[PDB]
Amino acid sequence: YYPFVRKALFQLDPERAHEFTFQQLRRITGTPFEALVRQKVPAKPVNCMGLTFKNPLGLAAGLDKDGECIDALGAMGFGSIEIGTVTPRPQPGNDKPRLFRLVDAEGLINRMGFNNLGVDNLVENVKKAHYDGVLGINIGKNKDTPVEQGKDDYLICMEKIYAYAGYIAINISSPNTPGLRTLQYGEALDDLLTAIKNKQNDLQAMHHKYVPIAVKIAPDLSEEELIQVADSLVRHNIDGVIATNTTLDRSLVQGMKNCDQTGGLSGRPLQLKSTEIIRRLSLELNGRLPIIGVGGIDSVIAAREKIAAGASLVQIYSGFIFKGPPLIKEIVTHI
Amino acid sequence: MYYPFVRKALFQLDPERAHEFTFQQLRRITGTPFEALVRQKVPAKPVNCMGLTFKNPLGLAAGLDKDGECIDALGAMGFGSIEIGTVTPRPQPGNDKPRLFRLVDAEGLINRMGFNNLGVDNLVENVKKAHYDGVLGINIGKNKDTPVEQGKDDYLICMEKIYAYAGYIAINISSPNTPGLRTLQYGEALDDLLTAIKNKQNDLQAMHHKYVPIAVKIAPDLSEEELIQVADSLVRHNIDGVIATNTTLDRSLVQGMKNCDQTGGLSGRPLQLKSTEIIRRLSLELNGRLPIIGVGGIDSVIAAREKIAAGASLVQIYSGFIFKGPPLIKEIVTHI
Ligand SMILES: Cc1cc2nc3c(=O)[nH]c(=O)nc-3n(C[C@H](O)[C@H](O)[C@H](O)COP(=O)(O)O)c2cc1C
Ligand SMILES: CCCCCC/C=C/Cc1[nH]c2ccccc2c(=O)c1C
Ligand SMILES: CCCCCC/C=C/Cc1[nH]c2ccccc2c(=O)c1C
Ligand SMILES: O=C(O)c1cc(=O)[nH]c(=O)[nH]1
Ligand SMILES: O=C(O)c1cc(=O)[nH]c(=O)[nH]1
Repeated sequence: YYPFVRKALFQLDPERAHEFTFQQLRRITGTPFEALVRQKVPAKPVNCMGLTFKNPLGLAAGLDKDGECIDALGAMGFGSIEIGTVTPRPQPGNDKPRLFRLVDAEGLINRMGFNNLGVDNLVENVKKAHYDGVLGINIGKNKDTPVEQGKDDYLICMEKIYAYAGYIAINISSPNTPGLRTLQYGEALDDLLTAIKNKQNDLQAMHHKYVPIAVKIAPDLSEEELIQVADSLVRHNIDGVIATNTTLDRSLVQGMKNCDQTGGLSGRPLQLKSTEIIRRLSLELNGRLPIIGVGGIDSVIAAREKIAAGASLVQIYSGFIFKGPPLIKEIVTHI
Repeated sequence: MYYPFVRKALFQLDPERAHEFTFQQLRRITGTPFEALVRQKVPAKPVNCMGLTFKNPLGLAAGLDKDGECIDALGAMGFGSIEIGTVTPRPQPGNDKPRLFRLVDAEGLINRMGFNNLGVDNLVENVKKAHYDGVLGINIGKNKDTPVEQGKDDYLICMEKIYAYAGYIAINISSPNTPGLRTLQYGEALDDLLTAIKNKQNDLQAMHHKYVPIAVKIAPDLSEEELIQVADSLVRHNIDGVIATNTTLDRSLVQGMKNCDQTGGLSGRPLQLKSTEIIRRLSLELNGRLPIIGVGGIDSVIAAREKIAAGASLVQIYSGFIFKGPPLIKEIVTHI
């Protein structure tokens, strides 16, 4: 029963509880000791972006920033695991405390700031993994890098991970990297997607391997902004879109502790917004490219809601914290 | 006391029997020191709606206590309002068993009860014995054999017998389980029914010297045009509120799941999203002119807040109560 584990883990600070949880998972990942966390789940393959996904449920990015527990996490059922976000150089991200739990809303607020050990380190961890699901590597801009030259940060990363990644996630949706979201808009975006799509072709010829590229978008786009983003992805033949990241919105959590904290809200208070975004995106993309729906998913029905709204795959993070491994099994089994 | 264990035990019984067994025990501990086995202390959150003052914004939706047999016990659990019914003028047995089905992985239900109830006179006798300090809703409908074009008579008969005792009156024209009933939601039929109902209200107010507000409970399967029509009629006829929404014929979210093809109304989590869309569109068309009670897949604080954001002034639960227990009454009332 996870509810008893969660009471205990919740007595610890959000980030401290994470550090502790992963300390443990790191001592067992890729060893027979992952029997402690293994959960059998039905096969439920899905073709998406030219890959076969073991099953439609994925671990959204942010949990295993550095790719330390891929094997252990896969043992829990995930048909895909998105590691990252990594950056070319390591950085510690924003200042603690930067992670807060809205328990009664089953949501999380975070201004982490791309806290990662960098891309070289991630690649070394990924070489130790033996995960038969699809591995996505999420990549981002270094804080100090000027947003005008952010492409350089993304292309460096692509070169080092291309040979080890199932799919690559372009993160331009973090509200905790100053100015980063602007990379979703206008000519900035068009500029970046051309860099990326060019490197991809290069790297395909270099490595003789086909790797899809997916852009992760924020949920706080306007209707016009979303129309422009959808048009852009289609025009640059981006293989997929991850919708969505965390939100600056707070309309559903007023009067709750840590409501006023700065950062991105996730979990149940993002569920509806995230579904709306996907539905409008689906209507715009009209089947021209797949959507990976993440945002507030915390039950079979909610997962299926994102499927009905247009998504070909779903990803979980906050609901994984609040409902634990059992959610993995519910969803894969019944989606 | 811990609900998930209570739930596991009760789910060993078929849904109708689980309910009957539960209600038998509630009835048995009403008026005893074992009434505290269920009493819950919840924060007061007073809201004015339809000219009444609700303890809190959370009501028990109609269907759980069809005959008003457990008002006191259900009230002890913390509901701000209790909607009993649906009742019909004459008693009637409803549709044939099996008629009620759990979708446990969906945290949903399907039902085709067909207004199984002892009749409006039996209920007023129960209501007289009740001691509930919250707002008492009373939900009325058409007897099966009564013709659809004459259905209003059955509603009016009921209003006459319940006016003295109702806190508000709910008009059920949204059951998918009584043939043709949902057609009273359309055109000249809605218009005619609302006229007769509002004129009865006027005669009854004059005869009892008090105004009992009337809310119409609509279905979630209306289209956009039908919903605008429903809004417009409710306003022009000065109906005091709308309760949105009842069960849905939709099954798109429960495909591939045991019982998903059983005929009837789907409720619980697979209805939350649609019930919210309805409320939002209804709210735009009503533009604050009359209040909306929000029922439909509410199973958590955020789900409740989502309905409020969509335009509802109050909310009700049924399925979520079954699946999550009184902890949900407390959670919502506390953080809504
Ligand atoms: C078994 C059952 C019986 C119901 N009976 C009635 C009823 O008699 N009158 C009514 O207006 N609604 C009735 N309903 C609808 C509920 O009041 C409620 O509107 C609906 O289930 C949606 O809310 P929910 O998702 O919380 O269950 C019934 C629902 C169920 C599941
Ligand atoms: C029992 C198997 C462990 C599965 C991992 C789920 C729990 C992780 C610990 C954890 N991480 C977090 C990560 C990010 C934000 C909040 C938390 C948080 O509040 C807790 C308690
Ligand atoms: C905590 C004490 C009372 C709690 C009330 C919640 C349970 C009510 C009994 C009940 N009704 C139902 C009504 C309709 C459909 C299914 C059920 C069902 O499966 C169960 C178990
Ligand atoms: O670490 C972060 O602030 C962050 C990154 C990202 O892509 N999304 C998010 O909600 N937070
Ligand atoms: O008891 C019933 O069949 C019934 C009545 C009603 O008004 N709504 C519903 O979904 N069922």
